Amino acid sequence: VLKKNPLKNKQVLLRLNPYAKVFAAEKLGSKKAEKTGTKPAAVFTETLKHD
Amino acid sequence: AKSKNHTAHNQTRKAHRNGIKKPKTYKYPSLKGVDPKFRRNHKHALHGTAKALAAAKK
Amino acid sequence: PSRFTKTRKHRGHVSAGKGRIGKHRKHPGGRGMAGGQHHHRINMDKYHPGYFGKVGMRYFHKQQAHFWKPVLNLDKLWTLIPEDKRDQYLKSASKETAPVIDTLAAGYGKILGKGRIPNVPVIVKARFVSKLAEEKIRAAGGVVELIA
Amino acid sequence: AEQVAAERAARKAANKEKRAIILERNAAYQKEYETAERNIIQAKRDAKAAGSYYVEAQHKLVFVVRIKGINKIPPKPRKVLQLLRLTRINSGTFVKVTKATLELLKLIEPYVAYGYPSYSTIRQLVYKRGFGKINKQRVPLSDNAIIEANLGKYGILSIDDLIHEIITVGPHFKQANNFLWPFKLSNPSGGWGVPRKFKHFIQGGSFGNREEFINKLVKSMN
Amino acid sequence: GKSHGYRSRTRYMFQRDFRKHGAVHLSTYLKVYKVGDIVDIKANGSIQKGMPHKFYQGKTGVVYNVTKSSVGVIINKMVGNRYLEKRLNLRVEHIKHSKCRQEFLERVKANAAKRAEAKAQGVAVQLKRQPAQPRESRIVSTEGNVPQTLAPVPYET
Amino acid sequence: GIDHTSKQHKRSGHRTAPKSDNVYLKLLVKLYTFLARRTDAPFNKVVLKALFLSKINRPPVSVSRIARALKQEGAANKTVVVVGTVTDDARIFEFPKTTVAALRFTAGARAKIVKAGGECITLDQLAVRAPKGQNTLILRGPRNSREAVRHFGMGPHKGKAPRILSTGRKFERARGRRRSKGFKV
Amino acid sequence: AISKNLPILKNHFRKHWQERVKVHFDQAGKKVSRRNARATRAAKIAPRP
RNA sequence: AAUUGUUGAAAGGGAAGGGCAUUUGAUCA
RNA sequence: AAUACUGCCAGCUGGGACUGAGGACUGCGACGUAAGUCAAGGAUGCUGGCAAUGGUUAUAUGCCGCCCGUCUUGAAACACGGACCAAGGAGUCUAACGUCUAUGCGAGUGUUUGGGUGUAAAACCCAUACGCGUAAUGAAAGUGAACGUAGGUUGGGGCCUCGCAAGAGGUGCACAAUCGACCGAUCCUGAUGUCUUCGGAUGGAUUUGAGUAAGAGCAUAGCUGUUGGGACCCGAAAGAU
RNA sequence: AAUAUGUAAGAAGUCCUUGUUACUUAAUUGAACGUGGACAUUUGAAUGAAGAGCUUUUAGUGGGCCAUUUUUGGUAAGCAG
RNA sequence: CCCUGAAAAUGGAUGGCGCUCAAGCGUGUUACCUAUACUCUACCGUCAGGGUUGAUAUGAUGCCCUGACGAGUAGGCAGGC
Repeated sequence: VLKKNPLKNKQVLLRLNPYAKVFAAEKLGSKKAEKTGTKPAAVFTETLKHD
Repeated sequence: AKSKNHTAHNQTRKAHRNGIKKPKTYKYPSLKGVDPKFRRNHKHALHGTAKALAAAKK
Repeated sequence: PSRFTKTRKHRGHVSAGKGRIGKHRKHPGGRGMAGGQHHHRINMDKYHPGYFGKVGMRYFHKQQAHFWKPVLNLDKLWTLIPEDKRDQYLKSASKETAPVIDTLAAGYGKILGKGRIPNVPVIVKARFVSKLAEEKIRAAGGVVELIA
Repeated sequence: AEQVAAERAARKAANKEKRAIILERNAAYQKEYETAERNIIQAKRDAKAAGSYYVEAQHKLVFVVRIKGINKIPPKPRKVLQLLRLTRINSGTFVKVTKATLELLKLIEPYVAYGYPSYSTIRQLVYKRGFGKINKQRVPLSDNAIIEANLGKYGILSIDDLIHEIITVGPHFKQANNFLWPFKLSNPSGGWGVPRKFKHFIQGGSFGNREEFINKLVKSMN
Repeated sequence: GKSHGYRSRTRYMFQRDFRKHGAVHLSTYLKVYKVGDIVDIKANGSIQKGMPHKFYQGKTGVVYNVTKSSVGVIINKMVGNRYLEKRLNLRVEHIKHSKCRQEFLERVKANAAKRAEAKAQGVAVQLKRQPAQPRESRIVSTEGNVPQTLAPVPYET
Repeated sequence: GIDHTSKQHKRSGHRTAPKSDNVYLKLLVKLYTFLARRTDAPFNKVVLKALFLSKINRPPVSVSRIARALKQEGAANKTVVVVGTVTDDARIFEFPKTTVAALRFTAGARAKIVKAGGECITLDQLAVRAPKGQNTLILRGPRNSREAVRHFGMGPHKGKAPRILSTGRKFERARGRRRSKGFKV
Repeated sequence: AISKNLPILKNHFRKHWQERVKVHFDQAGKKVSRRNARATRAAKIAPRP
């Protein structure tokens, strides 16, 4: 009879997607990626400032 | 008193408001207009093959 | 009629359902069949062809009395005899006795060929007969008769 | 007439099985999304660090929103705009990208705006304004039961599979879009941000190609 | 007055192509002509017997009739708001074979062969044709191709 | 404004129950729509649709047509049913035993069928005997055999029986039908 | 005057027939008058038929 | 009813008349 | 390292405005081990005041609003008619009809020309003729529709069988076109016979019909439209006796 | 050139074998119609489809104008075309 | 940019008042107001897809569910006073 909007109603969003509980528990919306450091080649740096 | 002579405005809209479709294709086309001898032998061939089919399969 | 007509429903409308650009004046195209070759020739040509001209003879004093010649195809040939005897004569097929059919008493003067009577004798008495009809009656075993 | 208890238990078991299947499918899908984004980021970083340049493939998605009304429209562009289920001012539809569809949008382009969206915007739009077309009826998508009963032939049973097929075009995209009714949605919350709507993005207007800028707009547009 | 004839406003239509004047080369006459074959029409001004009208120029139709030296072509005409067929006869000159039917034939032959050799195993036959899909990812290496700066040229009189 | 691609609030183009106020026909229609709604066989639906046809859309079926239909193999043990009228044909003398159901039966046709050994039943008897329509066969009369079907389609080079009240000489046989007096059609 | 596909009719109503149209509104009256005349004659003719 | 006289009420800086909504006055279940 | 910018959170929370439709339960879910509970297919609980809210009209206030009907691409016009009120006032009827619809009968259909009867212009009953259809084609003389399961092929709803279903096989009315068969006219060839010029069997047509190929028509009523009538109403300058 | 425009993108299809003809070929050499048999996931490029096709009837209409672009007559025109 | 070029008849028009680091001119960036424009909700009507003789219980042309739409001269059809 009435349309209930998800992402504002907890029960309707949980019913629509069972992953709501696991997503909230694991906090998958804020994930820290692996700290990998790669240095660009000298050619890229030279061509970035090439005038 | 002058008057309009010819005008093509709204003719396209007028004709196009009713859906214009390709002519309904028929699996057996009309044979009118062909060479007469082709008909004169086609009728005999059809009669012969029909009688052969009737004799073979009943 | 007056209640079911749409003139009552047309009340209020200025033109009464007949157009405002062109008012319902008198006959604009003429009276009756005004014009058949000048402006109404299109309708006389593509809808009513054959109206203008002489086609044939000049037959004076046409009397519809010598021309009485109906059609009695053999399919509706057993409808003349009464119902009570139709079945009993259908079952009884013999040449010693034959059923007399007077189509003239029924009002038909000519027998026409169509219907495929079964193989039973039959006697008919007609003013006129057809070749294929004659063959069809004579095939079963009967024969038509000519009277005047 | 004691079968009511048995059928209720059977329905509960079937539901639970379906929800477990949906949960594991969603876990697999989100693993795919995170692996794909990490892989593309690492590929870009490796190309940068290796003294090379990474060429990004043309995006396999596009979102078209009508901005032009129904008045003063020529025949051909009017009909091709309506051909993509764009019959309403401020309406949206999903189109896959191919030369036919590229020229289709190019002819349409004068009168609409388009861009390549991300996953979050599709998720939010489908969750909020998800409407479907079952037997030409506008049935809102509030339960997965109807979509799993009607899309069982193609293997789609939850909206998450529909979202995955939308973002990742596959063998079951055409009828998935056919299910999705064109979305009718209100005017932007923060406005178009441009005084003259009927200007190209190069000319400084909302109309035209938006690339990834369509995400923020559709967030405010919806 | 007014001029709307059988060959009105055809100054450049029924005109022989440059360096193609004279008699017609003897290869179009020996082509075998059948019924039900897709084919087009192009008029030739060399012979003044049986030319197609201006509308029929450049039109394609199906052959239904064969005669000593003539063909019968079905041509759809646009008048009013209805598609209507029209039977017309031209000489064997102004009738050119169409390659679209040949393309369809070779495509269906190749498709049948591919379907046979695929159903021999049954693995991803992919019978349908695909349009121009977007290009995939690519890697560009600047080895010997270092980019150089581009600047607009100043206006030159 | 919305760019509509077709007509709005257009009727389906199909009739919904005869305009006739026949309470018997109304009750029979009600029974058959109940049958169509609460069953799955297409028989109820086609009977519902053919029940709506008018008097010119329900041409009469002669007993000769029924006999010809019964000549086909595997149809002898079939309940012949026709929507409309059943009329006796004087060109048929032999009639095999069968069971015919129709709206109304002609006195002559009914007498012929009962003499041949067959029985006459109405629509409700057929419904109560074969609710799903088992071993049945449905006919429709010749719709394009009327005196007016030949009249439509008038035009040149078509010859579709123009509208003349009387038939005879000088009656649409002059110029317009003969080449000797000008053009032909 | 001239119209679409309707049959050709010739209605011979063009003279002053307003004053000439006659309607037999007295059918029953004439029937009873003839019956009364027959009865009176029968009572008058004697047993002659 | 058109027109007019009286009684009672209301309004009136070169028109009156109506719609959107309300105050005030009178009246009303 | 931090910060700017962009995007994400199925992260939390504060404030304000509109809505309360549905009416015993049925469905999808959460919390809760488990009872039971819930923000889960549309609002309930408590409390306060009165027994004024609200409807109509007049004025006032802020905004908007040109005079009705017709002609016209264009009307409010410096285009036309209107001072007001009351009474009358304009697509009706007949004859023959077309499409559609309803009813009755049905290869037949139509009592009411007339007769009998009658509670009396009411109603009931009735024989023969007659109109239309069941046969059409030719100017006419005239002739006149099954080689067949009333033909072959296709699409065909429905029905029957097999098949868990889906699908497969058979029959397939009506309809759609095409190829065929027969009938009338025209062009032809010409079998026995013979009042030597009659007779027209058999076989064909790039010819032709408003034909047959298991009849469908008749009577009445109703909307609409056409013809004739004064013909939706009113209006001429004229002509005759 | 651009724009505009026609055709085709399949079961009314493709393939194998062979029955008829008074057409035709020196000739079972060709053509039309056929019988039997093989090819349903992806039935043969994308999108869409308050479904598509067909028949009858008739009201009103047959004085147009304006706007971007192309363009005729005219110097131009709220000019004409 | 501004000015001379640049003169028409009742008294008048960036609407006027007025405006000079403008309230004039070009461009750039946010905020603000609205249409019978878009979204949601309530009601009316039309259309379409459906359910409801297992009843006493009637109007199955009755009742109920879902969704879409609602402008308009001449004119057509339907429902009513």
